[PDB]
Amino acid sequence: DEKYVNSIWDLLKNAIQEIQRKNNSGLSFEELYRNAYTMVLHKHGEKLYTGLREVVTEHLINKVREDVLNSLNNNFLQTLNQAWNDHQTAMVMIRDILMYMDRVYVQQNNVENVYNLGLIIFRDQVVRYGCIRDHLRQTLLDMIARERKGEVVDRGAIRNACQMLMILGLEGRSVYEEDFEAPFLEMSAEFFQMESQKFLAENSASVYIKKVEARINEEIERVMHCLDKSTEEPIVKVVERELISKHMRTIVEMENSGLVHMLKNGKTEDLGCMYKLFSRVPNGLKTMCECMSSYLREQGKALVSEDYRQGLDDLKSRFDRFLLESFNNDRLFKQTIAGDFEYFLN
Amino acid sequence: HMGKAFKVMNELRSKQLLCDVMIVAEDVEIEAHRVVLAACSPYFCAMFTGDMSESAAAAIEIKDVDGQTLSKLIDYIYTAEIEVTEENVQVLLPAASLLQLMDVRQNCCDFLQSQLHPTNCLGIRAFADVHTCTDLLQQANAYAEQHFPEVMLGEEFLSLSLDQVCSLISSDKLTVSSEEKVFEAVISWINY
Repeated sequence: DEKYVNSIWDLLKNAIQEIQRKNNSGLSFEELYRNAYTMVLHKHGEKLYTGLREVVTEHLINKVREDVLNSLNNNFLQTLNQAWNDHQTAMVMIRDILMYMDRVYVQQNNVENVYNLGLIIFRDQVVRYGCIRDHLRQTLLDMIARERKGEVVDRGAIRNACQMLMILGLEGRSVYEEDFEAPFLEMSAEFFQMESQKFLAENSASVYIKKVEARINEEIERVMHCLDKSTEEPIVKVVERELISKHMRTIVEMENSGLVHMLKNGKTEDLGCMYKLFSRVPNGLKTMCECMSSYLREQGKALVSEDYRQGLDDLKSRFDRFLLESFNNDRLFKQTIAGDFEYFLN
Repeated sequence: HMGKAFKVMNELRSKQLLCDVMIVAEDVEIEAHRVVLAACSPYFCAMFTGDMSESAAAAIEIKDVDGQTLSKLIDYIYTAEIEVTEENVQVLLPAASLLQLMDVRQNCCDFLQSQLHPTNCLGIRAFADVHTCTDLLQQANAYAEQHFPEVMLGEEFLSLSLDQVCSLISSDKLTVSSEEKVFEAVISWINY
């Protein structure tokens, strides 16, 4: 009727707001669920949904958002996460007493189910409000940068935040992706280039490569310790791009350091490390193969002009030792070797 | 394995062993195990595992369900199967939907659709509409073909209540052999 559903509704509203005050114990579940049930049974489900949305929205806008706004400059993360927790706990019960509408009504009207609606309200009204958003991004990124600079940070907080974003994605990484992962990847890239220049400047090729591997491992550990697992693949892609891929020729051609120097002095371990590293990115093995090809060709051709077969058989032996131990008997390396030989034997 | 586990759970209930809650409807008092009810239903699960007063209550009462029906449904929860006929079906579907046992709701729905007759209609389209079984609404209205009664079109309008005064001609699909239906009805509808 006109006034029946309203008389039920004021009760339901009082109950919901009550649940949001954490005094929920003392509320009769059977009564609330029954009332919601009958209200839906009377085809008033739309009103129930709307009222739900408005009560929840009012709670998150007028209190929670203000709660995390006054907390900006002390325990910001703890406050936000506490708010997230309280919100979840409340929306559990709110879902439970609205369960009948949730299972049946929401489907045919194509509207978000109770809990996911709650997630949407919390996302838009709090985390995405834009003071909270910017300060959150800056907080996490700053903490990560600091941890990269050797300082100790609280990884629990970061983990909780990233998780929260993942949840707010509604069975998706989207909000976690755009609010956190992307600027994280940008920043990380910048920092990585910054370190790469330093290492390339003051080191040899071998220690540089070892440092790239170690870099990868630290970043992976950071992914599993703090961030979401899904961010493992993107960040390593960045590490490999900045440290290895942009610098490939610089790395292989280092004077008294890189590929030709490792061939001359027969460093097998270093060639193994270089091969293993450069097998990660496209054109790496091709880079090694090209530099090597040039070397072997100039040397062999220099040999062809002014016994003979023992020198050649020893060279063949040497490069077969390389190919076997270092280069993992790779087809590309074999083909480029035989190519060099077939070139300068003529 | 689980079948026999339930089979003995039943015995333990009837021997009133390890029963942590009594649920009462009107006449009947049913002892049961909280975890079995919580396992077979989301309603009971949210009730017993909830932070709301019911969970701290050793005894408890649910209404808008008659006693015999409640007994039948707890018996369903334990035995996994149920009996459904035309007498009980319409007190069965809303009561099961309340306690959130959906397989039973589906049972009653299938049973309703199965018996559809030119006269049947009626509650089947109304029930669904009120009980939000949509497949049944679709099935019932797709079942409306050239009925042409004065009498059981009487059935059509009579139990569809007031909102149908809207949806009767709000539906543009209606094409009638005798066009009288708009007038003779209303005064009679106004007579009653």
